[PDB]
Amino acid sequence: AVQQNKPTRSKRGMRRSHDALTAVTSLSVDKTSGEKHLRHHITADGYYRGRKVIAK
Amino acid sequence: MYAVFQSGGKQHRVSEGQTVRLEKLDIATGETVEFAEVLMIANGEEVKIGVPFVDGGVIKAEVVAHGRGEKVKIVKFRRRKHYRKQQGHRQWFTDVKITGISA
Amino acid sequence: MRLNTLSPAEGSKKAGKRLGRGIGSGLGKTGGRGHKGQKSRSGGGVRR
Amino acid sequence: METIAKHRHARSSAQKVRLVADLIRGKKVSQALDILTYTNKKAAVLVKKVLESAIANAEHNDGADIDDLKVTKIFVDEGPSMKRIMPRAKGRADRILKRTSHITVVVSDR
Amino acid sequence: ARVKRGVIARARHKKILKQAKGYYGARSRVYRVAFQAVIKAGQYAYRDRRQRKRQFRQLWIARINAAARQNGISYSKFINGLKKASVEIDRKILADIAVFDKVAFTALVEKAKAALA
Amino acid sequence: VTGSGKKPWRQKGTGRARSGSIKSPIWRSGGVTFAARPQDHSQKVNKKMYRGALKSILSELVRQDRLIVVEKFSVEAPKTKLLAQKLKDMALEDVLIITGELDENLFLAARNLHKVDVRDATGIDPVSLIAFDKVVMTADAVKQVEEMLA
Amino acid sequence: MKTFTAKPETVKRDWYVVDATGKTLGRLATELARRLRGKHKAEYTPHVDTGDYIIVLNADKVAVTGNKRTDKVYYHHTGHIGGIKQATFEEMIARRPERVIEIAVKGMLPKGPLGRAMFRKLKVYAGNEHNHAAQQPQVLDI
RNA sequence: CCCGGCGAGGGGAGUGAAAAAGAACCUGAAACCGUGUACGUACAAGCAGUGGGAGCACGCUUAGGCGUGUGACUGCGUACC
RNA sequence: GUAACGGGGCUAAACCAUGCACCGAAGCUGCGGCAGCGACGCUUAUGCGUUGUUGGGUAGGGGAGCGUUCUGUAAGCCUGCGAAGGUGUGCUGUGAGGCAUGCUGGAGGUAUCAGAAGUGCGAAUGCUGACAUAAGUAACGAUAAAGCGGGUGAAAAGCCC
Repeated sequence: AVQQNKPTRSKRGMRRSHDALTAVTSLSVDKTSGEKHLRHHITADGYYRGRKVIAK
Repeated sequence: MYAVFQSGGKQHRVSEGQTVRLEKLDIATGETVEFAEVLMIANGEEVKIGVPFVDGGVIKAEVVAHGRGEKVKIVKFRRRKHYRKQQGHRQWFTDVKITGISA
Repeated sequence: MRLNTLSPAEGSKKAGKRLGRGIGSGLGKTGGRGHKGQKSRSGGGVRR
Repeated sequence: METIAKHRHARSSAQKVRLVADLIRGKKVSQALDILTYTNKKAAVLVKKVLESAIANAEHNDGADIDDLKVTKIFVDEGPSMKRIMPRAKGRADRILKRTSHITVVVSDR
Repeated sequence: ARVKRGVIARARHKKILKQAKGYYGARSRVYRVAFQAVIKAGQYAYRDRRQRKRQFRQLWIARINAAARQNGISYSKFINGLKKASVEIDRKILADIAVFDKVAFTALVEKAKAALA
Repeated sequence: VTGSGKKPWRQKGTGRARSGSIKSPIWRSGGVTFAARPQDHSQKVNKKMYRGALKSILSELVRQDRLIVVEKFSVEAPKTKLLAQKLKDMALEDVLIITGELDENLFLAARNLHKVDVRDATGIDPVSLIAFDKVVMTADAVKQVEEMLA
Repeated sequence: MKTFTAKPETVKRDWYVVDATGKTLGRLATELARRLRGKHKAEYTPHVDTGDYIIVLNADKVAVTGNKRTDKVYYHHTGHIGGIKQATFEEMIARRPERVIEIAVKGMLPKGPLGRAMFRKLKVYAGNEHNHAAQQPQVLDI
């Protein structure tokens, strides 16, 4: 549409409060190694349930 | 002990050891302030008196400061009519400190 | 030196209105000319 | 001991960065550094490289230790805009503005 | 003689936005809303000098009333007796002994109550 | 403003300035509404007011003991170091020198001296005469000023 | 300087149980509203609700006196359907039996917010089953 | 010398009187966005101001009921041209 | 949507006959400050003492003051022994304003008083700049679509192969 007036800067901040980037709740490590993870996906070494993935 | 005296047409409460303010006196710092215009000293109870300015009472004081306050502002204004005017005032006073008052 | 101790003759100085400056000033809007009509506006039309 | 890393001319509008800056105020470097690892977004790697630079000069030089580091300040200010003309209705030749941000990370042990 | 125009207004401004500290949003930072806000302020401010006193003066009557009804007399009968009774200037601002240390004020209400006819 | 009469225009009554001409003073820059005109502020000067104001300052020069009247003041030459060593000996500093005779040998002097200056008594300059610490004078100038106020 | 005056930290309240069982709706009501503001006691403050914590012992059987009963039908328009809306006088006593006294003292409190701050001290319950037994309530006669 | 792709940007080390002169460098507002502290926002409402004010930090309160800043709460109250 | 006392409430807390009281405005008045000016006294170039009606005010007239740019005393004199300029606060005046002061600053500044003027923006649906706003809103330009393997590369659904 348009607007009435130029709005206050507290409004602009309430309007963004739910759209803000949300916490990850910590991280994963392997249940069976000291290799770092990406949670419930497969690492660069194929590690989750062994085999091999992502040979870049 | 608390007591009441008249600054003028207004009546004022004050205690012992109290520094209190009123409108400016002629009486200076190196002089004595004293009030015979005491309306009661409220003793242990309400007193039942008719004739005020109790003859068996005084509030002795002294001046402790003569100054001026902060600047207060007065705006007189009427809209769409192009009417705006301003005045200031700081107002004089005297501080007195109360030593007197019998129980 | 005795210069810069001078002053205008007794009562000679009016100073006179500057106009068009502030709104708590007394002078401001219209100029001392009032609302609308030929004499409130800039100089034109009619002879004396 | 305090360190500034800046990146000027970085490829971002400033609102998308201010969403993240206000999240990590007072957060300490390690918790934010995880939060950005488990944010996949390209923006979150963009801030990581400057956040990582902030940590690295603390790990050397004038800093000493980087566990007790905390992100004391985090802010972004208006970079140089490049101007392009947007095709639009009835041949309106209106401006679209291509933003950069001058993004500042400050870390200290304080 | 080129005059600069406005280096005086920079101080008049700073005097208004300083007087408009504590005001909300644009009021503490925009001269235009600051000035309005300032002018309105001093009207209430001079108004409320008198108006507080007329307002408190209601509270004074209502604490004397409560004292009086406990002594089974109404406030208007209690003034109308004290008039009839000899002297006392009195004052409505007097009865702190309404609110606190309520053991007192009785002697004064009881004189006025007696003196009524 | 020359070099263009263009109308920026694009009508009036459409959410913008009346936009009459590109040279009107309020159009940001290039020439302003009341810019300065040549001033030359000199008058007639009224002879009878002038000479009687000079009688007031002239009277004030004896009452403050400022009229020195050095007798037949001159130097051999217009050299600043010979006049200055005279003035230092006579113990005078920062003086209005009045020549009675407009003689070139005093009149072309004093330039090297910071606060010292020479004029002649013929139509004496009244804004000078009310400034400076002292008036040097000769007895020849004093005769011709009483006769100029006559 | 100014005379001293009362402050929010001092307010006593105390607990009162008011027998209403001999009484009438509006002379109960306007007394009730006076105590509930704190205008029965010395306020000496224009902005602190002083007042009592008020237990009504019953008030479920309170006669209004006269025919105003059968025309007190509580008009409201919450957001639906043609007609003005109402509730009988009988609803106010058969269901939420307090409600005849409640939206009678309600209208005696000021505007929106302050009148909510005054109100939160009154309770009536269903009637004659009251639960401030342990506080030992001060009885009060009208 | 540190970080990053050979990048951009900043810091350290070292220069100068000064970099709170770091290359767009003169001292530098206001709009501008953000940090840090205090204290506030979940019985909670309108020109956001005025009057009354718990509470709380700082000021040896010279404790003499105050100053400063904020302020639950609430009586009253309709911007300028 | 009660909504014809303003409402709650009052079938007497109503209303009517008589009569008394209270509250209730910068009104009536007292305290303390003050403006201008009549009378009277001192007795003036300048005022102060007593007494007094007085002081809501636009359009509009008139009087007074300020600062900004500039001259003149200022060819003097103060200056890195910390100038102008910025800025937060305290003080002070009826107000405009002025003054003090920590911060900041690395060269400049000054009255009294008279005199000249491009002489204070917030409005002209005013002109220009820096830069805020609605907004994390809308956009993906004939859907001549694409895949997945490898590679330059630091990184690829779109590139190169």
